[PDB]
Amino acid sequence: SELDQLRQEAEQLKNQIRDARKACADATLSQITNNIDPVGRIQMRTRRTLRGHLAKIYAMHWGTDSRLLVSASQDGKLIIWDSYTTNKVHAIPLRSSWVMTCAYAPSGNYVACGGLDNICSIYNLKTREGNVRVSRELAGHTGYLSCCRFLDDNQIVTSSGDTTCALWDIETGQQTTTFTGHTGDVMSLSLAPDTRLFVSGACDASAKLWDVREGMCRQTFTGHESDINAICFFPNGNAFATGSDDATCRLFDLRADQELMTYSHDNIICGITSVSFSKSGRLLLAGYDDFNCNVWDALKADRAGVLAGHDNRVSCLGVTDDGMAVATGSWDSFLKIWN
Amino acid sequence: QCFYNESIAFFYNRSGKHLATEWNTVSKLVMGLGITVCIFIMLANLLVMVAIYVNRRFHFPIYYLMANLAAADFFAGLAYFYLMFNTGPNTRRLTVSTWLLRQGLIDTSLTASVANLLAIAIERHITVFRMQLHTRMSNRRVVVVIVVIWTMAIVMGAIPSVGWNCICDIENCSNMAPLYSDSYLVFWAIFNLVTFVVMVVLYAHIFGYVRQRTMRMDTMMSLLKTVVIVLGAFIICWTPGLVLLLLDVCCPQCDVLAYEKFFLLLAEFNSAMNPIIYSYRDKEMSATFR
Amino acid sequence: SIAQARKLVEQLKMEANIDRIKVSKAAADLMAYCEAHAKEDPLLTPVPASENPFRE
Amino acid sequence: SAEDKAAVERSKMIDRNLREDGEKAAREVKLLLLGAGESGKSTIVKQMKTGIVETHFTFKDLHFKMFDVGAQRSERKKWIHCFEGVTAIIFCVALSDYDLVLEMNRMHESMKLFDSICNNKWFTDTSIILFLNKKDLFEEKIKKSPLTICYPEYAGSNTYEEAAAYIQCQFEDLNKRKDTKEIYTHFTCATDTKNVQFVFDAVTDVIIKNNLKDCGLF
Ligand SMILES: CCCCCCCC/C=C/CCCCCCCC(=O)OC[C@@H](O)COP(=O)(O)O
Repeated sequence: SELDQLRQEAEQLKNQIRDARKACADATLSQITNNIDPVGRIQMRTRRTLRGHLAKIYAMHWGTDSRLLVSASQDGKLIIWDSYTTNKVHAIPLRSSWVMTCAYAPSGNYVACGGLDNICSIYNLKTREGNVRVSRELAGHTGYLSCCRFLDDNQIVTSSGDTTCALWDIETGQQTTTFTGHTGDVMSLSLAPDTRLFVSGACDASAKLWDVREGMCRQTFTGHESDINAICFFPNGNAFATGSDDATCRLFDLRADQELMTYSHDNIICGITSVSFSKSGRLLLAGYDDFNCNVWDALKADRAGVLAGHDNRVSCLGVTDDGMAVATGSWDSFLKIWN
Repeated sequence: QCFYNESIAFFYNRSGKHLATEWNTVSKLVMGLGITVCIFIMLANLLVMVAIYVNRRFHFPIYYLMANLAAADFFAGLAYFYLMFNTGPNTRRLTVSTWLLRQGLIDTSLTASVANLLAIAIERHITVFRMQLHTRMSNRRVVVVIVVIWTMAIVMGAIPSVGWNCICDIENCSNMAPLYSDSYLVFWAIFNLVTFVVMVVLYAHIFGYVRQRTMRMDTMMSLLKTVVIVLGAFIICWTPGLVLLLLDVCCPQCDVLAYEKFFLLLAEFNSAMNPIIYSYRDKEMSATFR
Repeated sequence: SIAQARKLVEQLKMEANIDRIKVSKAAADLMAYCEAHAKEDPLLTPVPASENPFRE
Repeated sequence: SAEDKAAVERSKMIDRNLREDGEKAAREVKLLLLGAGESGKSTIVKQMKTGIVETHFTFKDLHFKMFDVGAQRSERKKWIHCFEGVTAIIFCVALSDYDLVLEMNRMHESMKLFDSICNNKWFTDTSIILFLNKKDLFEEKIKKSPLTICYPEYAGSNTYEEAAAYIQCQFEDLNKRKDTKEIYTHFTCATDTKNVQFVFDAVTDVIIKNNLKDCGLF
């Protein structure tokens, strides 16, 4: 009868963990940083619209250049656009038409994707004298590929519906490391600025911080009542925001090890599909199933704008590494740039 | 060798038509029934147009054709309204130019309506035979054939407004439209007839195709009802008028001055019925009405 | 069975002992970093049209 | 501005290529194959000829892409919406397992999955083709086992036709959008080699009905 007694040992561990999390709760951000009045209303106008997809758009991602972006559509295509001249720079036909994630390889030379194929396809864009061709195919995940981000030019972090994450080495093609601990489908992941830690959000209403080098889980964060669909790091690197299907965003702090603040409006009750910060971290943008994207003041949790240019579910949202604009993509088969 | 000096009096005296010195029971009767049918036409077509331009679900080629037909029927209703207040004794005050203008308005409105019916039939036939599920639609062919429709209507209404009139042929002048000529009546009648029979053949092919490709797997009853009523409205509204025109141009000493205004009222009742015949099936269109 | 709970407890005991800081200090550092970079954010302060490649 | 305008045409070329692909992608039927694992879908895939498997096959100047996702093993609520817009859903069910249990009889699990898929908010206008496989096995099984193992309310003789029709109705009753979608049932035949023909007829019916609905003919 050691299983139940270890369960109760964990119960007591959680009791004292909650006690310590309350003991460090000397005050709240709302009480502290109220001296600064609201920053004011923000309004961004659609400065571009990218057409060419003949089906739903399921994901996008910005390149470090701040000029090129990628998008994957259910029509079986992966398009690399340039947001300045709105000219389709690349259009890759995939072997499987069911894709759900993208990644642009900050190096700027590779891209990746995956989906119901349970495979992470890596496409090289060198194209010496021939069209873009699949450079590699990482296999081993037993569930759909929900998210993937190039940790380097030869390493890639992937999240799968099989409730685990994996660090792969592209050249060799094996799971260099595996991250377990999530009890639900890992839906999103976010890398830290230094690439030494990353936060993953799953359908078990939990977010987990993972060390890439060590391979263990450092801290667990809870507070959501439903599945976490998105997660983003705070620019400083000591906090992160999580968006869930419970119509709410939540900002957690690493050092505090507790829920720092919340961002929810009684008017919005739909699910959150994407989240992001501004280069300064003040503005928190969140894409919704309401066909619109909402802006929030991170420090005070007050709506400060709305983006409405899509006729269907806004599936993906992103902010460039310069913070000059924002990219939104929805099931209406169109993308849009703001500001 | 033509006469553009004498006024409507001489032309009406040429044939057996009368000038209706002043008001009469028949005059008030026709004016009232006409303005009634015009009110109904305008109200129904305005309702259909606002319904199509309010709900965004009605943003497809077939609904574009339905709205175009609604606009054509509204135009015809206003043209018949303008025809009233000028016929009867008022016709005595009209001149050649205004006479031709009135008649051309009537002709172009009704021809636009008929062409819109034919175009709706053609688009239905095209849509029924595609072997795709969704078939994302564009805005090219719909507007193409729409402008072609309005062009055909305008040309058929303007041809007699310039050169094709019995002004230059006193011997051959109609008996219902004293200034028009028999050739134009024959032309319009043949056009209406060929359009109707073409619609009949198109809908019959649709029905046969659906019957053959559904038997192996009720749709047939509803399709037959829709087709039969769509064709019956047109036939029972237009056949008497075409018969009257043909009798006028073919049979001399045929009494046609008695059944002309009522047949025109029926031809306009066709446009009165058009909006509901092509919109009552779609319960969404009915719900949008309020 | 019991091995799962054992590994979970072993990994959670590391979370139990962790460098916890007062929420006050965390909020202070957050506000400091947020107001320090407030000038470099284009979205925070809408920039004129000639400075943004998306205007024209 | 010498080559800055050149790439444009290249871009445009890509664009037009996409269009053509789109056209081709629109000229093929899309079927989603679903079942409870041992539903006999392997037999169907064979008669038509880890991750997601695709089966292409042509018949009477028509093309079909059948997608089998039986090897997912994840919460279906996350990826099911990816199949919104398929022409039809071919749902397989083995009649033989009406008595054998996985606890829970596999027939009840099949009915639960069918209720979830048919009444799903993402599948409201998509038709379902129900394939009741294992005809002769179920026929020779019920000659000694009653149908009262799965449905305790059944009443009648234990023979093939009656019980087969009973299960057909019990599966058809789960439908709630009785006015938006249909359910084309067919007990799979082995030697007749007409299952592809039944799928063809069902898809043709669905296409023609959606066509009539596009215009004001229905
Ligand atoms: C007889 C029903 C013909 C229906 C014609 C539909 C429109 C096509 C017209 C083709 C030219 C021949 C039309 C001959 C009938 C005249 C129709 C018309 O619009 O004139 C009204 C006329 O009464 C008024 O007579 P007055 O009261 O004496 O001025």
